[PDB]
Amino acid sequence: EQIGGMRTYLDLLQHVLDHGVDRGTRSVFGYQMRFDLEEGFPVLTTKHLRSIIHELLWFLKGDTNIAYLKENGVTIWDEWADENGDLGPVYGYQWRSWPAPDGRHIDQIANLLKMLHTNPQSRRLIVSAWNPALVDEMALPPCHCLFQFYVANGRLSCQLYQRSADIFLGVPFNIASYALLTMMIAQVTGLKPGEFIHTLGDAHIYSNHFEQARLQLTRTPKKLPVMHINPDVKDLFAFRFEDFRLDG
Amino acid sequence: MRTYLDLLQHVLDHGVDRDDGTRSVFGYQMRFDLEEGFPVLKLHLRSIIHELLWFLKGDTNIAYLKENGVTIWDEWADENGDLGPVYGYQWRSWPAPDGRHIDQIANLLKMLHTNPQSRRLIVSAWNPALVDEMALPPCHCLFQFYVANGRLSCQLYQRSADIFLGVPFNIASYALLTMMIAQVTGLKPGEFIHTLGDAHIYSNHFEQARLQLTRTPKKLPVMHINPDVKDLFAFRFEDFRLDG
Repeated sequence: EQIGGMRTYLDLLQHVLDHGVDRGTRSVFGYQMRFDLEEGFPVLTTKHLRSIIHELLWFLKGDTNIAYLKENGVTIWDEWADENGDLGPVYGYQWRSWPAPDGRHIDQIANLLKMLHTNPQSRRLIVSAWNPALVDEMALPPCHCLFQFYVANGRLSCQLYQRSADIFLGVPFNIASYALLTMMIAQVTGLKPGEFIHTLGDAHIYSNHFEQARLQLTRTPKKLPVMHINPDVKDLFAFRFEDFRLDG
Repeated sequence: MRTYLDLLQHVLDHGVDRDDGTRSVFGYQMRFDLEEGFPVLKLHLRSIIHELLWFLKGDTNIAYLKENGVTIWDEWADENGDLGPVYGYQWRSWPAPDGRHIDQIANLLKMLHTNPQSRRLIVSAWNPALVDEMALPPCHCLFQFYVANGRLSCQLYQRSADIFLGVPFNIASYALLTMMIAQVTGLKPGEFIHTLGDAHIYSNHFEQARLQLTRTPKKLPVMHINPDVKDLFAFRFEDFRLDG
C-alpha cells in the first residue's frame, strides 16, 4: 500500500489517462488532492526550486515586473513580458493591490494575515486572483483563481481552486508553490503546517505526454525531502531566498 | 445521493469540533451526474427556483422574492428591500475598476457558443473590494463550466458549507443552473461538481444527520424544463416541474 504525496499525484496522472477525454489534451473536470505538509515537502517531479521560491517571493512583493525574476535567473514569465518587462495585472498585483473601483487597493495578503490572527476560525480566509474586470484583457488569465485557509488543531490548511491544470508539466510546480506559501504563512501566524488541498477545474494532459506520464506511474516513490524554513521570520513579506533549504 | 450521505458520514466521523459548535472538515468534493436525475438529496424547491431566477435577473431588490413568498433574503434587506452586492449583482453587473459593469453571465453564454473548449468559463461572486463591507459575503465564491462530448459540466467552489441545512439546496440550485444553461446552449447536462472549503455540521444536527445515513436511497426525480425556452433570462418559475 504505497501512500503519500507522490502517489496522490500519481493517482491524478493515472485517473486522467484512464478516464480523460481528449479534445490532445486528455482531460477531466473536477479533481481534488490532499497533501499532508507534515509528511514532507511535496516534490512530485521525477526530475527548479529556485524558480518556485523566487516566483513566490515575487508574488508576495506585489511586483508584476519581470525584472526581479530576471535578476535571479528566473525565466518562466519572460514569454509574456511586454517591452518594459511588465506582465499586466498578474498574481502579485491581484494579491497585494486588488484594484477597487474607487481607486483603493485591497491588500488581500495583509487582510488574510490580520484575519488569521483575530479570527482563525473564519470561513472567508480567502485570496482571489480572479478579477472579471481584468481577465478579458490578459493574454494569460490566472490559472490559480482562488485559495482559502483553515485552522484546526493548531494547523493551517490551504485549498487552491485551479481552473486549468496541466497535470504533467504544471501541477507539480503548482503544488510546490502553494505548499511553500502555506508553510510560510503557517510560520508567521504561529501555526504548524496542515494540509494543502488542490482542487482542479480542467485537469489535462497533452497527447505528446501520454506515454511519458506512464514512466511515472511505475516509478518507486522516494521519501519526501523536508523544507526547512528560517524560523525567525515573522513577516511574510520579509522572506528571502536564503530562508529556505530543501533536503538534497 | 450516496455521494451526499458520504459527505455527512465523513464529516460526522472525521470532522474536527470547533466552538464558535460545528464539526468540520476542510476541502471536500462531490460529483453528481445530472443525466441520472435531479440531485435532490422532502425539500422545497420553489425557493431554490425563484431565488435562481432572481439571481439571473441581476437586481439586488428583494421585490421579486417578496412577491413570490420567498423569504430566504428577508433578514438582510433594508427598509426599501435592497440588499448589498449579492449574487445577482455580481453575476450580471460586476463593478469594474474603470466603472463599467461586467455581465459575467452574458459573457459566459457568449463564450459557450464561441469557445466551448474554454478553460475560463468562470463566474465569480468573490470580490475582495466588496466582501469586507457585506453583511453576508457570498458563500458560493466561484463556479466554472466545462464542455466535453456535448455535455455541460459545472464546478462550484463553496467556501463555507453547512452540509446538513445548506448543501442540499446549494446542490439543487447549481444543478438546476447547469441544466438551464445546457438547454439554452444546445448541450446536454453533464456533471455538477461541488467543492467545499469549510464543510461543517452544527452539533444540533449530528443525530438527524446520523439518522439520514440510514434512509434507503430512492431513484432521483427528473427535473423537467420547458423545452421551448431558448434564452437563459426568459425562464420563469412555471417552466420547471420536478416529477417521479
